[PDB]
Amino acid sequence: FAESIAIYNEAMDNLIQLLTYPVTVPVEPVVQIGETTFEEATELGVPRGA
Amino acid sequence: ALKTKPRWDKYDGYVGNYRGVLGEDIDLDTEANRVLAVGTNSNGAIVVGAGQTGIKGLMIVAVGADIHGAMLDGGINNHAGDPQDVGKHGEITNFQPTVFGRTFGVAISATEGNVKLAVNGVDTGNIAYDTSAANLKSGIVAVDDGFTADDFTVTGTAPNFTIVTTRTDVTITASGEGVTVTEATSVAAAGTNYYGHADGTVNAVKGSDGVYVGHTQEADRLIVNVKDEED
Repeated sequence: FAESIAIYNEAMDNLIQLLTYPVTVPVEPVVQIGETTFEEATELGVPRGA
Repeated sequence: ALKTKPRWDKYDGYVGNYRGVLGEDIDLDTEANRVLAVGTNSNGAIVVGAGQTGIKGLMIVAVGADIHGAMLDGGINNHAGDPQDVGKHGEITNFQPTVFGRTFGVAISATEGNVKLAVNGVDTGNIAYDTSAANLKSGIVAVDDGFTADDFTVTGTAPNFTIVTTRTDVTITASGEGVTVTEATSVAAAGTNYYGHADGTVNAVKGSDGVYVGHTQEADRLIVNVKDEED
């Protein structure tokens, strides 16, 4: 049977080593940050905060 | 030198004196270097006079002039979409009331016959001592000077009328006997309450639309304290 399984084995290895990686950090963050804008200056008044 | 012109003397900028953007171009001959009563339109934008909100502040569009005394056109604080400063709380020095165009009181001394007015020194057709308000308009329009009906307004009753105008370059006077003409005049008066209007003018008279913008102290100054217009 080790001759008949050999091609199935080789195919599973090539897919495993190309599709997979060993985990070393069990949890991963993803974040949503927001943004800022400039405004045009006036002579006397002041801009909005950020 | 020759003239003083209105300026903010105290304006803080953190106490609800606010930046906005203009909704329209400011007229440099008619609205620059004046105290403009302002609101905001249905967008976020400053307008002269009552917008959607009513009067919410005062604005001074400060503009320089060339050595010949004309306004600098290419400014960045006076076109639609330029940013501008509006004050609710502060002081304006070299204060003057704001009025647009020219306005003339006409009154007739004659009780019989006809009288004559001059427009920029050229004489009008004869008008009765009892002409209609419709026939002061028609008389004043009817000379080969190129102004036409489009920039005169007339209102009154036979003894007297007001000839209003949007332009500054037209002057009415008397020229015949039996009629008198006075151009109206505005100058600041000490110890007076000033009032912004839906036109954007600032005057000592509250009519049916006047919204308190401040009080003067000595005539050359205005203490601004806008009683914001409400629904």
